[PDB]
Amino acid sequence: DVYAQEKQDFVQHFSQIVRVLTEDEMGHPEIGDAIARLKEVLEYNAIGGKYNRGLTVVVAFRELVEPRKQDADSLQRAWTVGWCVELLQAFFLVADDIMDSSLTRRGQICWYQKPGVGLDAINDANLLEACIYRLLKLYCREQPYYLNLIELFLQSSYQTEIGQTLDLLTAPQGNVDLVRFTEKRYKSIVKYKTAFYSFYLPIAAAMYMAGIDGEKEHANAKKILLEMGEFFQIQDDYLDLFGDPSVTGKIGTDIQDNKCSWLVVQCLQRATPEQYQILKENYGQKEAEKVARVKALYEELDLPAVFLQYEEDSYSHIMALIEQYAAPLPPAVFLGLARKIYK
Amino acid sequence: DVYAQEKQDFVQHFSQIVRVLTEDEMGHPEIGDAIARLKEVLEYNAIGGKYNRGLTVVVAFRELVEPRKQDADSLQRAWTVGWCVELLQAFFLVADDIMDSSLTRRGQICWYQKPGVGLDAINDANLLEACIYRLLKLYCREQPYYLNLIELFLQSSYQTEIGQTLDLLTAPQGNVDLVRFTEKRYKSIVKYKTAFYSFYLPIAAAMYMAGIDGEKEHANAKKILLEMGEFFQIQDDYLDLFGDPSVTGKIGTDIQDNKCSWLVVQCLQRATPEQYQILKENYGQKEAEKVARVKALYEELDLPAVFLQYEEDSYSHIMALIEQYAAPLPPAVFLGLARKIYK
Ligand SMILES: O=C(O)Cc1c(C(=O)O)[nH]c2c(Cl)cc(Cl)cc12
Ligand SMILES: O=C(O)Cc1c(C(=O)O)[nH]c2c(Cl)cc(Cl)cc12
Ligand SMILES: O=C(O)Cc1c(C(=O)O)[nH]c2c(Cl)cc(Cl)cc12
Ligand SMILES: O=C(O)Cc1c(C(=O)O)[nH]c2c(Cl)cc(Cl)cc12
Repeated sequence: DVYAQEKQDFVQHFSQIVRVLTEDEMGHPEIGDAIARLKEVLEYNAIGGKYNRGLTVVVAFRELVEPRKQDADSLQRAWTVGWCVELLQAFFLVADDIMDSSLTRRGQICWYQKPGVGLDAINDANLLEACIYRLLKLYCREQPYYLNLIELFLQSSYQTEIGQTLDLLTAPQGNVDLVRFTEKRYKSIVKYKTAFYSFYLPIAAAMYMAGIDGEKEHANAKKILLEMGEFFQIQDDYLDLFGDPSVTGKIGTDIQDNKCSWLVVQCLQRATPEQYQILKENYGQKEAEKVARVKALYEELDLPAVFLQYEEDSYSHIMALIEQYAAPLPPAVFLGLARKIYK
Repeated sequence: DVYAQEKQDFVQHFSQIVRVLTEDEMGHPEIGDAIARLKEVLEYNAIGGKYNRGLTVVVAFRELVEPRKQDADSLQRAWTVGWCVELLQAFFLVADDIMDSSLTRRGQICWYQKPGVGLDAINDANLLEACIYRLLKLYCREQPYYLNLIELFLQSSYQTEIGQTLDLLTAPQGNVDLVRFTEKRYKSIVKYKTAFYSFYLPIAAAMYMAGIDGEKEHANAKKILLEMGEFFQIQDDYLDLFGDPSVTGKIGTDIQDNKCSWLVVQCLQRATPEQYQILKENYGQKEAEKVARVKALYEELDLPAVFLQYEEDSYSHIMALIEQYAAPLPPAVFLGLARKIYK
């Protein structure tokens, strides 16, 4: 839709992004070799995903700014900020794949898993983060929302990191203590680790660029966006298992990874002492035979029906939030995103 | 001296720092467990060093600001910014110890080497970095140099990271290609990886807080400070081997670590085809028998005498730089630091 058509101008802008970032070496050939490594890090990790978060910034910017103030310069900045979001994303993914010892990402081998990279990816990840601020300075240094965007990107990083800490404490590599897999802990992890930077950040960035720096307007948008983010992750957890790999384009590994999935949280709320024991001896195992056992326990608890019920109640709640907190912003900004998330 | 006496008020301020950072959880008990982990990360990694960089900020601030504008509030901010520098330092050390697989740091076991930590330290390191900006916001949000400090900390991180990339490309874990151990590469690594954040950052921060935001004044201070930083690292490399472990409080491991030391760079410039071969078969080995062989080759090339000559020429050059670029700043600011570095 609005994404598929705008996606072209976005992905194609990457070339200028990479150029602008790897062009400070012109004045300092001494770090040329480092800049070449940086370019390789950018091309490998910032490219290959769906660019939903970055596109949201562009899309939201056009709906929040009058068609006359949408000069080529303003649009170039919108694309850049959208790419900054993707760079923040790349920063998290590269670091996260190392921390949980992942093998692949976006279909390809994890950056750190490439021969000659390994733990050096920790520094590569840090450089991705730094590029964010280099771009903001280069393209928005003179804009009146400059400081607001810097603070937004910083806060988003902190929240994500705080959420990552929480997740690491909740599901320690090895320990399958299902006791900490509570609903309040799950919602808190989703809020900090995913919702803030995935759904609030993009619209907030667009809002600031549109001149909407009101602290109240941001609180209202955030109210709506964090709820959308929570549903998004809950749906993602559901589809991870009960989803169709040919449609989703991915195979479920949440159970095997001992993840604090929404499904496992629900299963723990709707389970008899014996059912619990069944989960403890099958959760976090590679053996498909054990995995199928967990999935079997989920269906029996009618989780797929529970999710269906939650999805309808969730949608209603989002429409109410939009109808109540959208203004003075165009409801479409939120409706467009919602429609995209809810299947 | 000015450090030993001021060091008390600095280290003692840490308690407030930790308190202020782990107090946002009061409004969000949901992340309490994460905040507890953050506190543990701070206490373990930001404490235990010499605090030279952070103290430099405090020391330089008092010499750049009139005794009347040194109210309790201004001094508290100076201490905080000095701690932000230490936090940036902690961020680099934690990440660097993982990347080069170090065992100990500041006498104690490396954070990531502690049971239950491991690669999670990558996120811990990122949180240290984030605390920097949380503190600046909390203490300097209203100050007119707020944006300048944010940009300074960001640029310093980028430079350090770019310098880290260079170092990683120069001495790949395993590859002992002595061909890339050139003087120009060594100086470039020192400049980016160490000098900028170690010697320019601290005084620059003080300068901005004192209202000295002149782009020319910063370029002049940087001119002096990067030269001091280069000598510092060259001296550090020299002492790493020819230093007295009881006085330095550390044992040399540069040769064993295949580091791009200043000594090895000099040895490569003053060596016969046969001497080179001797270095290639003994550099980067744990065997003390091989290490002693390298050290033996250094003395024979009279490197200790070369360093002595360089140290005197270096000192003269620094005094000339100070006499030429210090103004309008108090020469003492630079003289004090220099005296501290040159033994
Ligand atoms: O891109 C992703 O990581 C997941 C994802 C999907 C999706 O998987 O269809 N869709 C998204 C939308 Cl509409 C918005 C945002 Cl902010 C993220 C996503
Ligand atoms: O679990 C992991 O982190 C490693 C891993 C990845 C992957 O990393 O892409 N993919 C997996 C799949 Cl499809 C199935 C199983 Cl049973 C394990 C994995
Ligand atoms: O603290 C360190 O890492 C090394 C170090 C030493 C020293 O080792 O004596 N002295 C320093 C001085 Cl005076 C200034 C700065 Cl900025 C760093 C150092
Ligand atoms: O080289 C390393 O990175 C590990 C290491 C550390 C350390 O990590 O503290 N310290 C060492 C010493 Cl004192 C001697 C040797 Cl032969 C190796 C090491």
